[PDB]
Amino acid sequence: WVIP
Amino acid sequence: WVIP
Amino acid sequence: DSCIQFTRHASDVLLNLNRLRSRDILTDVVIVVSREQFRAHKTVLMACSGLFYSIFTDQLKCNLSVINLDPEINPEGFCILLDFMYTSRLNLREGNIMAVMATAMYLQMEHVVDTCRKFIKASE
Amino acid sequence: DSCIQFTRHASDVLLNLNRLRSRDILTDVVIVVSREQFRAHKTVLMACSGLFYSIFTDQLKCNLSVINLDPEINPEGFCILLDFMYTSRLNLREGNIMAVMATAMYLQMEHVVDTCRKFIKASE
Ligand SMILES: N#Cc1c(Cl)ncnc1Nc1ccc2c(c1)CC(=O)N2
Ligand SMILES: N#Cc1c(Cl)ncnc1Nc1ccc2c(c1)CC(=O)N2
Ligand SMILES: [Cl-]
Ligand SMILES: [Cl-]
Ligand SMILES: [Cl-]
Ligand SMILES: [Cl-]
Repeated sequence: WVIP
Repeated sequence: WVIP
Repeated sequence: DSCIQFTRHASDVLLNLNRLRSRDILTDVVIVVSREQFRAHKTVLMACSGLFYSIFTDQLKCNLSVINLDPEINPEGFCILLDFMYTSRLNLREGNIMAVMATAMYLQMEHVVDTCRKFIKASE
Repeated sequence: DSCIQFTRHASDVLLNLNRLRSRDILTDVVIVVSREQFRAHKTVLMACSGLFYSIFTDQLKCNLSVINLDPEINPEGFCILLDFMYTSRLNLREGNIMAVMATAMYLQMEHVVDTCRKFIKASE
């Protein structure tokens, strides 16, 4: 999971 | 396009 | 093999599947979550959820145009997860995390359940 | 928005769509290319090809279960492109490049046409  |  | 790969292809396919959903093009099922209805493509639902994969590989249920979810399922939690299925983006907030996690557990979406557990553990 | 994103989601969706295609699950059209037939999902074809997007948004053609391609279309070229649609991987070879490019032009798959033009220009 990432900060897009 | 890339070499996968 | 000696194939070349187009990095953005999968993302572009999903963007187009979401555009088709927004315009209600070739949607083949309506998911009913208490008073709310959500139109979708069975193949995308199966590709994202262990529960839908089981439902639509069933010889009788594969032919249904309406699927009714358990009455304990929260429509907003379902909406957030349906958006995630079509975009890879999860709108996870303090006010919805419990509903999102409970819905992801029911839908059998392990990666969502995992990030919800991690975000909850960080706040305790 | 304040969304989080699952990097592998789009790739995992496409992998599952390909698994459904391989098992002939919820495929809703057969593409006929001279003596050959290819089963697929209309939504994936539309999401990858300008030609299929046009065909399946047509009020009459959207309901067809069989689509016959132009007799000049090479089945192997079509097979390579159908595999690309479901995997992001293009099996581009000296022996098939002309057929692949001609099929990608007909199917309106601009990124494939682009890499074919580049590979051809490099060999001249
Ligand atoms: N459509 C399809 C499909 C196929 Cl073909 N093969 C394998 N899994 C499929 N989908 C599916 C099954 C289980 C789970 C998910 C997706 C996400 C998750 O957390 N559990
Ligand atoms: N399905 C869908 C779709 C939608 Cl909804 N919106 C916009 N394009 C869509 N698909 C589509 C249209 C034109 C082309 C491609 C795909 C690849 C290419 O080279 N040309
Ligand atoms: Cl029904
Ligand atoms: Cl997931
Ligand atoms: Cl027909
Ligand atoms: Cl393309």
